[PDB]
Amino acid sequence: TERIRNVALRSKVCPAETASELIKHGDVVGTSGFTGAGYPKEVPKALAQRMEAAHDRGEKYQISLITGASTGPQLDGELAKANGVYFRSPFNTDATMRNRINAGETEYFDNHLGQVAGRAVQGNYGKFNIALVEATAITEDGGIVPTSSVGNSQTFLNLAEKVIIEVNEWQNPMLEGIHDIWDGNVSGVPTRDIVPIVRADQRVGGPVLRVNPDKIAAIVRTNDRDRNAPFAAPDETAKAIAGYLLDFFGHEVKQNRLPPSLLPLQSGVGNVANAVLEGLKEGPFENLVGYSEVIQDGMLAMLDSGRMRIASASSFSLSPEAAEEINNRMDFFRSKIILRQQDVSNSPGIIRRLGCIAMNGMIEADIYGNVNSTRVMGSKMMNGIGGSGDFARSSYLSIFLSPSTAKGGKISAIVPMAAHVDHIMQDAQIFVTEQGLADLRGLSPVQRAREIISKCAHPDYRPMLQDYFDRALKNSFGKHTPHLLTEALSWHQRFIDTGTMLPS
Amino acid sequence: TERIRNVALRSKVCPAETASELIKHGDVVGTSGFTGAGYPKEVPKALAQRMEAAHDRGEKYQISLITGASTGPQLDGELAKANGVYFRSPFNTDATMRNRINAGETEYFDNHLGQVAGRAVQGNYGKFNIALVEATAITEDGGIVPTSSVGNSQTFLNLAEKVIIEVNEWQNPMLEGIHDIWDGNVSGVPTRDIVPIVRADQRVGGPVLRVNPDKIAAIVRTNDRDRNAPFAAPDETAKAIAGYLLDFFGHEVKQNRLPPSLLPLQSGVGNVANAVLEGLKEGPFENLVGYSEVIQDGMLAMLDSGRMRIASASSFSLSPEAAEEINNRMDFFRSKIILRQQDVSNSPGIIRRLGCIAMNGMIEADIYGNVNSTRVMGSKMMNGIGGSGDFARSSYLSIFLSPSTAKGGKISAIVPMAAHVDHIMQDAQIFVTEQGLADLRGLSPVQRAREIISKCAHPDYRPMLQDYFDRALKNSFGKHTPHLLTEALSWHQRFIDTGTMLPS
Ligand SMILES: CC(C)(COP(=O)(O)OP(=O)(O)OC[C@H]1O[C@@H](n2cnc3c(N)ncnc32)[C@H](O)[C@@H]1OP(=O)(O)O)[C@@H](O)C(=O)NCCC(=O)NCCS
Ligand SMILES: CC(C)(COP(=O)(O)OP(=O)(O)OC[C@H]1O[C@@H](n2cnc3c(N)ncnc32)[C@H](O)[C@@H]1OP(=O)(O)O)[C@@H](O)C(=O)NCCC(=O)NCCS
Ligand SMILES: [Cl-]
Ligand SMILES: [Cl-]
Ligand SMILES: [Cl-]
Ligand SMILES: [Cl-]
Repeated sequence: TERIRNVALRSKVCPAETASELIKHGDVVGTSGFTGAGYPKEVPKALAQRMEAAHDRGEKYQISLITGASTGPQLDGELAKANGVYFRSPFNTDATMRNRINAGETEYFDNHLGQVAGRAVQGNYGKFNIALVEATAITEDGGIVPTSSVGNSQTFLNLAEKVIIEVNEWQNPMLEGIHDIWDGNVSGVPTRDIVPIVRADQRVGGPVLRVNPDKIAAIVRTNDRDRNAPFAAPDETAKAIAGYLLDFFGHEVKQNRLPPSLLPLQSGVGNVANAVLEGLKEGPFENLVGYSEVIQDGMLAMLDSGRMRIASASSFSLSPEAAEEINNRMDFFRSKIILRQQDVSNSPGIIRRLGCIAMNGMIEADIYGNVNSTRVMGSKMMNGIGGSGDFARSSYLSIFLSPSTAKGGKISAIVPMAAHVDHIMQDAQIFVTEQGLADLRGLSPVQRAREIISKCAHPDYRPMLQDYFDRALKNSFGKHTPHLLTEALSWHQRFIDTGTMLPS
Repeated sequence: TERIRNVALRSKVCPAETASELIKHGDVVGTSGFTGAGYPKEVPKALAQRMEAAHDRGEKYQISLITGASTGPQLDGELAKANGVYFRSPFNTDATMRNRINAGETEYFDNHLGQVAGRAVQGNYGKFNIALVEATAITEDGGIVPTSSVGNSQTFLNLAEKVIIEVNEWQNPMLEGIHDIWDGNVSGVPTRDIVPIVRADQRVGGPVLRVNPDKIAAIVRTNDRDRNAPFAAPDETAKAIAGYLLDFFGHEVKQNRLPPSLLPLQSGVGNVANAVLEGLKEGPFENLVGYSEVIQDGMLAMLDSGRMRIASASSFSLSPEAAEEINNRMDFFRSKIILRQQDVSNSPGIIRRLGCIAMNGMIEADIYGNVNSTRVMGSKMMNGIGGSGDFARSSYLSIFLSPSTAKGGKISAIVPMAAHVDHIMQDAQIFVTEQGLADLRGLSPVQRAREIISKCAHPDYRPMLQDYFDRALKNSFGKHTPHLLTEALSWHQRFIDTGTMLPS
């Protein structure tokens, strides 16, 4: 069944190699792609090959690459190998690209995900020369049907001088209808429009990205696969964390601080997230609702079981198994899922209005409950802040969850001072590890420290943490947030020097 | 003429001392008061004396004090002198209260100002025993007309078990009508109402605070002045900063990145703020609009001249001469100013929608442009984060302005690593000192550092900053945000140990 239903736009079909030639050295390129879903695949590959060849000849050939969020080996991977990206934003998870970033070979800034569209329109990244977007189909009307994510695609389409569409036959035609694209002013020139969303399941727009066809310079027929999440079940540590949170949710409900169906939930990806979602699947809270960035295995299962009514997101992040399931039952799931532009899914105005519960991971937290989401030892990028700040600050409740240790016990997730800060004390109310849960609402910093140390820290590290805090209370410059500046970052340096935070 | 226009409530008038007897040890007390304006005065003084008396007899007497933001000598001052406050939130500028906080004698948490009402309703502060609110008048139907600020007063009235009103005849009767109080769900239980503000000059509510008269336990007739702080006359450092900033606005206009009337402006108070307001007054930009936390002297000047068309705020913050000016012309200024609940003035949804330009001060920034607004050496509280987070993250443009040094040259305002972080890199785009202006838009951390070091740091400290940076780039665990953890906080320790950050 022909995917390009606009007859005239079929004349714009050309090979991936020829399309890649439209991209010039120095260009700013905006692409689809979010949580490894719906990023362009073939043009980037071709571009990378031509970039390597050019380099060998002595011709500079790099681009600035702005995405929705993370992509995959075909985009981030290949361009990184070719050393073809001089600047990248706002979120990467490709190892090759991560290495370029951490070597200082590619410049990187991890903007709040919900702000990217607005900053792009304001001109922060420069003029967009190209928008390269993956499509499931093109409608008779010239509408562009997105694939497994929406991300920033509508904005990039608006901004770009020229547009390249990759129509990918690998993607399920039945995705058509699942997306909700608003034509209102969310991220454009002030004064912006009021975004009329008052319920997580409320659609406000249409199923297609809009673009002036005069701007489409090439359409490339492709056939390649998105990246998948791993099929891996939560361990005992994740389950313990999930148990503490579920008990908390229960107590809140019983105290009437949460409705029996809780509030719209924002969850992440990974073992902890999956344990929480697995817990909620069999939990006592009915008619749950999701207002998140991503649809993962967990949320799929609850939508399946009926324990969750609807789920809003910008993207998918599914195991091969889960992907097989949804593709077989797309007509069922399409009625349960809304995929939104990321500047809507991640809108602080909407998140606060709906009263979302934010549940996020972290690298580390200090004893006062400042959170590092990004930079190991304060300098080595992991993934990026992503939407954790959009949600943490705007949510009804901001919860951070993590194993109390990393690297086989050689690193403590609770430290005297975070080597880098992404979420300040004000943006984190609840902490959970396999050791217990710390409820920090209404507490001063010294009060926070007492809860975090006593409830959350691993027994191997707790006495060391208490010792730091007790000595700081005694000798710190001020006593409002006591620190010993000579040792605040010493555990981190000790890891660097010896490979462990534990004394020898 | 009579300020209490509802006859029934006149029966609840009583002496300040007697009213203060309603407040018991351990009570949570919510009061009016924001930037030195509109806080209760006589009841707190009476309370303080009774506390001191109890203490002398070995009897405990302390309260939890929750406010709009800063108060004055009659409130924060007296109670702190009496050691009568066990917990304080969210924002203080009184020097005695500051000492209690930094000595560990008063527990303190500086919540984001826009969030305080919401967290209070969620119960983070506990159950409110008392609301203590200053009024201009009481209307025929028992509405409470606020005075020189709105702050959190409507929310404290809703929550408190008992209410005490201070009717202050020092306050101008023609303040009635200047306030806009909404009965919509801004900070209550989700789902919240949409706050329909699409223009800075838009009113959405009415002129009075509402309260069940059955809750009013006392009314005190008073006559006492707000804290009208002396006008901070711009110095050459401030004039230079304003000069760089205004030059910057000028360039943005000519490149069509701002309209000729700029965008809604949020500014603070003091030296630099005053210099900026004077520059706008003399500047080329017409039809300016203020959407801020406070109205200051310089704003009044533009409203008078017609350079500014409207000013939205939660509070006044005026010198004696400005206070007298508006008092003789309250009818004129009443038409040009809207005072709002602080959960509306500081609403991220609205700030972003309007596209405000945020201009804020700081203690320090590190070379990567993370900002500390609160904690000296990381441990000693100054004032509090206030609304800087509300505005910085939500704004169209986030600007931080400061002298490049402090303590007469002995401290650098630009450092290797900030001792405490209030505003992450993502929340700060422009830095201005008397040395120059750093435009960070679209830059990676390393690129930010190169701009901050060259444009903003003081010549006394630039070489030291550059040497830290150079060696970090060579040795740091990762090269994305290079640091040397052995010396990142060493300048702060040097200051603690020697009284200067410069070496010997
Ligand atoms: C913080 C974050 C990296 C943790 O991921 P996670 O999978 O949930 O946690 P994990 O325990 O599995 O650890 C992930 C990696 O970080 C490393 N890590 C975690 N904590 C660490 C620490 N304190 N020190 C050093 N490394 C650490 C782990 O070693 C692991 O790396 P590895 O693959 O080499 O073993 C992740 O949540 C993230 O990138 N956050 C930012 C984006 C975001 O929050 N978006 C919001 C919704 S998705
Ligand atoms: C950060 C802040 C304290 C700066 O104040 P400012 O008026 O701009 O400039 P100042 O230099 O006069 O700061 C005042 C004090 O901070 C001290 N200070 C400033 N920078 C310092 C530094 N790097 N190290 C140590 N002390 C410093 C000054 O010495 C001064 O001390 P003092 O009160 O004993 O005289 C102030 O902006 C603030 O409290 N910010 C938080 C709230 C806010 O931004 N809300 C939004 C609208 S106001
Ligand atoms: Cl909105
Ligand atoms: Cl709180
Ligand atoms: Cl709103
Ligand atoms: Cl940016």
